[PDB]
Amino acid sequence: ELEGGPYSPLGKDYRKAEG
Amino acid sequence: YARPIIILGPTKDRANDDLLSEFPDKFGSCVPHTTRPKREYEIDGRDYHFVSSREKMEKDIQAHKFIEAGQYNSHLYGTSVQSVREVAEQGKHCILDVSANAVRRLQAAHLHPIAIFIRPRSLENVLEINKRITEEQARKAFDRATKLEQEFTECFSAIVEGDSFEEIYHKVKRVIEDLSG
Repeated sequence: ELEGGPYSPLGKDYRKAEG
Repeated sequence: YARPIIILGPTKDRANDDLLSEFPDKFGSCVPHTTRPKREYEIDGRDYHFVSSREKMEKDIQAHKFIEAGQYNSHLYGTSVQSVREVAEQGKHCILDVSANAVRRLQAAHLHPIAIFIRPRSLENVLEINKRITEEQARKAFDRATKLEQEFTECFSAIVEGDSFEEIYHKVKRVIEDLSG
C-alpha cells in the first residue's frame, strides 16, 4: 500500500518495491 | 529557514533530481522512519530512524508526528515532521515525494511548504515533456494528473505548464526562489 521514491517515506527501499 | 518542496504531476521525479543535482547546497532530503530491521551496514539517523515497536510508531502516528506514513512488506514507514524540520532549519529546501495530503499536515505544522503542480495540457503534452515513456504510460499519467488537480487544486502554491521539460524546470526554479523571499 505504498508507491513512492527516494524522497518518499520508502527511502532506500523504494527501488525494491517496484517489482 | 527553508520551505520544503512538494512537486506533483508528470516529470516531478526528474525535477526533484535535477534540483538536487544542480543546487545540492540549497536542497536536500529528510531521513524517513521505519519499523523494519536495521540491515548489515545500515545506519540509524542516516538511512532511516528505526522504530523497534510497531506500536510506538502507531502511537507517534495518530499523535500526528508524521506528515505521511504507510505499509510495505508488513513493515511501517513514515516521514516525521521532525526529520523534515531539521532539514529546513539547516537552510535547505526539503525535497518531498508525498501525497498532497501531507501538504495540509505540513501547513498545520507551521512549516509552510511550496507545493508546485506541473499541469499537463493534454496527452500529447505529456509526451512532449517526458520523452522516456509510451502513449499508454502517458495516458495513465495524464489521468493521475486530472484527479490530482480535481481534488487538491487549493493546496497548490503554484501551477506550472510548458511545451518541454526545460521550460517547466525553469518555471519550477522561478517559483521556488520567488516564494522563498
